[PDB]
Amino acid sequence: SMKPHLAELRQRLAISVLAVFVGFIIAFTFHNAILGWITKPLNNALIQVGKIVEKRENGMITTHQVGGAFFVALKVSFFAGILMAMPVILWQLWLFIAPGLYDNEKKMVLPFVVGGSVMFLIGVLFAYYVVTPFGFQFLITFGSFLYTPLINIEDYVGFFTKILIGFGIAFELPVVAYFLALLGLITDKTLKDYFKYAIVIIFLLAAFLTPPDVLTQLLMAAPLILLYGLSILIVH
Amino acid sequence: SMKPHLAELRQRLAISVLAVFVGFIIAFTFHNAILGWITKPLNNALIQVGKIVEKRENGMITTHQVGGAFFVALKVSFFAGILMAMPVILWQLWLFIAPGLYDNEKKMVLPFVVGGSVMFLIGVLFAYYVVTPFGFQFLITFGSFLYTPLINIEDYVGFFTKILIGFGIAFELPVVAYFLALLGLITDKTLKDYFKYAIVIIFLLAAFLTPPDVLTQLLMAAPLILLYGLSILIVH
Amino acid sequence: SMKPHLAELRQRLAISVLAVFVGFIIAFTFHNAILGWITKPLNNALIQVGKIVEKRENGMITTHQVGGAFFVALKVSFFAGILMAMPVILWQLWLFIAPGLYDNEKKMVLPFVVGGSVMFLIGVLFAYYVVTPFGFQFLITFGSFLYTPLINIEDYVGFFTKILIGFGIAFELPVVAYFLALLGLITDKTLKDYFKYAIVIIFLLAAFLTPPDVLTQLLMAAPLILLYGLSILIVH
Amino acid sequence: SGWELLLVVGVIVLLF
Amino acid sequence: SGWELLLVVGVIVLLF
Amino acid sequence: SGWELLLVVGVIVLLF
Repeated sequence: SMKPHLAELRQRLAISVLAVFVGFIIAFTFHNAILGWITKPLNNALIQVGKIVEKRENGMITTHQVGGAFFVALKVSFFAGILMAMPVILWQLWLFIAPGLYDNEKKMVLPFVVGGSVMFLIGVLFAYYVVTPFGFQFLITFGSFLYTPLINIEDYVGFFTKILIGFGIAFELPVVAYFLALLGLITDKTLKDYFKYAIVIIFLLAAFLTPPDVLTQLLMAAPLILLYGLSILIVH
Repeated sequence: SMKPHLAELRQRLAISVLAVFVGFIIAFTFHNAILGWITKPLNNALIQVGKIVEKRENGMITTHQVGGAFFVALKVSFFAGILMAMPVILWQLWLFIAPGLYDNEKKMVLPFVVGGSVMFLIGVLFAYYVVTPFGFQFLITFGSFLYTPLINIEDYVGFFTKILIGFGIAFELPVVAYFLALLGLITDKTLKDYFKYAIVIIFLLAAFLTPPDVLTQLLMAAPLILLYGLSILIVH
Repeated sequence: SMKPHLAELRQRLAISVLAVFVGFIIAFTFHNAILGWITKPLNNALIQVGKIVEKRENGMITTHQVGGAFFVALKVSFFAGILMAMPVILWQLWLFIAPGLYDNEKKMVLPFVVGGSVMFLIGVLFAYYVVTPFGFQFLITFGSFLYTPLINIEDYVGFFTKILIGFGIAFELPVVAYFLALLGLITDKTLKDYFKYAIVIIFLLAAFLTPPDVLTQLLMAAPLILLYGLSILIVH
Repeated sequence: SGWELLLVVGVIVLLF
Repeated sequence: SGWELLLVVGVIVLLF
Repeated sequence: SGWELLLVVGVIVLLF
């Protein structure tokens, strides 16, 4: 079958794996700084909530697994290495489809991917420096009068990574909408007419990106619906 | 296919969905009242255990997730909304099957639907006010001399709901046999003969209502098997 | 079909279940001693880490579920009963295949199973008395300067049994390799040639013996690949 | 998924 | 389910 | 398994 078009795939996968490995090595070397950067907002929120509680009249970052600290460091290093290997990942991916983009889309793809990457990084920065500091406090002050916030790093790392990745994508979808609309392939009629069908797939997509609970499925589908409406408005 | 019998189905789910939504708003507004009611036995158990440990010579309710306080408040409100929509979920359900119960089974389904429902609330009221105060103290006291009870509200709510919801079913299952005993459709010979077949089906139900641990399946079949044995004596 | 060869299977499973039950009863009776034996390394590691931190300038074993202590006791008792039922589980299993091993392999099997069992026991002993005391400290000293080690018994028990079972198997595979190699059935050429194939199946086994995280799959495949290389060296 | 496709089924019934 | 259906097979085998 | 069989496919492609 597709035997001749396999050696290039093997080479691309091999070099991508090597890049991920070197990224993991660098990230585990700098894991202290990376973990400090990840945990700074949580520490600031804990200090602010503690000051509020003291003014009204403890909190700390814990680990609930024996190998929890090592596993968290390894996971953060692996994620950073994958992110650090993203440029070479795209180097391998784009070079794979060499003849597909003959002459025009070959030049149209580069601005699209550049814009997508820059908007993803700006979304991650916005989520880290704006949304999180004013949100984490609200997530802790809500239960500060009933419970004690002993936040484990094992779940906090996953929560923070999910928030950052989602907000990066949340700032990418209304840029791919812009690219597709300005390209002229899709107009307002196409998105307006195909509204009901979206109601399904989003609820399906929100079903695959969440724990099995129904409530969190709805809580993920709602922002996706808002983003769909935002794109609908954006098409011009 | 079943195209004519879909227009009612769409409208039946419409009032059903809106019923949960209005219940959610009511429940979330009073989330402090509901949460305090849910966590009241845990607080009493911790204080009572603390006196025992101090007399022999700490504990609190914690949140191990940054968004756990919000998630628990939403989950408790969502569960309360469904329960507050119980009177109207049956309004759509019962009215859906209008011609199925022509004249006779329509009369004998109402007493069953209220007798079972009125025994489910009496099951929850029994579990919360009798079983839980004398069982939560026992569970904490078992580990009071080896460990420190830092109970997270995220995992406690699910445990509490399963006891309350399960005990109502544990008090409804020996009512459906009672309702079916006098109906004459099923007798003692039906139960006694179909005993071995009940073994292989009760375990499968247990395997679905418990975490993947094998011990959990055994820990659920035994209370359910006793209910089947209890149902043997109920029929007369 | 295989109807005549079912009564013996039924009796073997019945005796196996009875053995597991009596082992469970004994283990639940001795659960205090068993749990103390399980938790001794964690307590020692916590004390050493606390001494190190105090010298540089708290820690305890907690339970995060209300029934967490009872569930842990039941699980440890069940595991001990299964282990205490190993001689009788082998009594049932070996007696089942009576005519399969006519005269020669009947003699060859006994030293093989005896060696496998003794090496599994020695592996568990080595893991408890050597690997864990020098490893758990390293696992806790990593996060000792950034987080607070509030280790829950529910996850710790699973982690500890996983380490013990794996290290027992880790000392069994390069003994089954020895048995098979000295038996003459398999030579060095067979394992050297089938090296690439192993590459996948090990990576598949790690996919089934680890949580869904890819990092866990890699962290399990690496020791398995090391053990495969060890067997490669051992065969002579 | 898991028990959430039931809601996904519901959006078809509610939204044709 | 998952690895617990083995116990179901066992209870069928033990109880015919 | 789950999303880890992708890595198995990858190791097959990398090791033929």
